[PDB]
Amino acid sequence: MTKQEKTALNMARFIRSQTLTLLEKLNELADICESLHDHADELYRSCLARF
Amino acid sequence: EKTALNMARFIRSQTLTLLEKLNELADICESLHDHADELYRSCLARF
Amino acid sequence: EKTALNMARFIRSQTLTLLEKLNELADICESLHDHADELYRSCLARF
Amino acid sequence: MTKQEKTALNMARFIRSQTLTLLEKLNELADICESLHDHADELYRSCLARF
Repeated sequence: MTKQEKTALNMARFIRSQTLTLLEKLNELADICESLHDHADELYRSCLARF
Repeated sequence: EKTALNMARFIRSQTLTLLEKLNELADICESLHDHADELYRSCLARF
Repeated sequence: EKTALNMARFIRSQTLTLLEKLNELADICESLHDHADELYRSCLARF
Repeated sequence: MTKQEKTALNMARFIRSQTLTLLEKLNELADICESLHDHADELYRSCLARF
């Protein structure tokens, strides 16, 4: 294993593992976004009922 | 009073746009993951 | 061996695309925030 | 404060507060993305040096 070979390996492994983290973090953003949408919808329908 | 209702509708439609953009980010992320994984395996094979 | 290098270049360019898309999500988020804040204030004023 | 008025208020306040959370969560994703980019760049330059 040359220096460049090992580095390429470290880099690919880290990226493989960090993309799973990013995906999981996206799941969390989607949950917030959906809750924001449901609140926005109740907000709109409350405003419609007012005016 | 007509504008508070136009504002609420606008916020509702922007959250729909958010959702769509997140799904496109997620597609890019899984593609990156799949390529990272392929490259890793074929590196772990050769070295 | 020519394809491991084409793969690495592709992963690098996809992370640049990721960054750009995140900035566009962030623009949408701050806009949503600014409208949410305006609506809140003008509601807290009227009621 | 009518029922619809209060709801509109709750909804707008929650959305105001949740958008700050989303923004902060985006800051975290950007940090991961930049680290992914730096690793991808080292990966590429390591591969160039190899081949």
